[PDB]
Amino acid sequence: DKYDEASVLFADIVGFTERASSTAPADLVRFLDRLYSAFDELVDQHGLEKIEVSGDSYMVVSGVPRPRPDHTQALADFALDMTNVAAQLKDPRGNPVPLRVGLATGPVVAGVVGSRRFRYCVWGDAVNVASRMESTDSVGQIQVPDEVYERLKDDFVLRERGHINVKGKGVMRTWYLIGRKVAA
Repeated sequence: DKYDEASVLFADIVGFTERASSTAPADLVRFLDRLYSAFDELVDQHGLEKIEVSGDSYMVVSGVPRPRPDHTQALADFALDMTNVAAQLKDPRGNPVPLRVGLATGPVVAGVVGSRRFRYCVWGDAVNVASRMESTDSVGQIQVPDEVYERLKDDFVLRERGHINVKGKGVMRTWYLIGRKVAA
């Protein structure tokens, strides 16, 4: 188990049988599941692996066993394909893209609990603050914090958002949104 520092990504769609659908066993909850089935296949690129998942939530940490200096930049470009890929599939059945993505970085510790329960999990200060970014997101874009905003090395475009309302942190902080990666 290690402590150090790592970046974490959190993702979840609000358009998962909650809008105005009647709920059907056929076609429904199968085309959306086919989208997420394309994300795990596209995983093979860098040091990334799926950790925790209760229901329809999807979160990936960069704190994999083998850590790289550019762990913050590994998810920064990965979040650009999260929206790009989930945009080609439209026909048949017209569905919008209300996908909400939230980023965060900081101290991350490995779980791995012996006996009593078969699980590896992931916990830390960063993992806790990566969820609130998702739950409280407008339009349907990626929400980046100040921490990740400091790790860009003049290679990423970020736009200021502002402040909202929080209960966990208490004091609100300036948030940003990643548009595209700077490539000369």
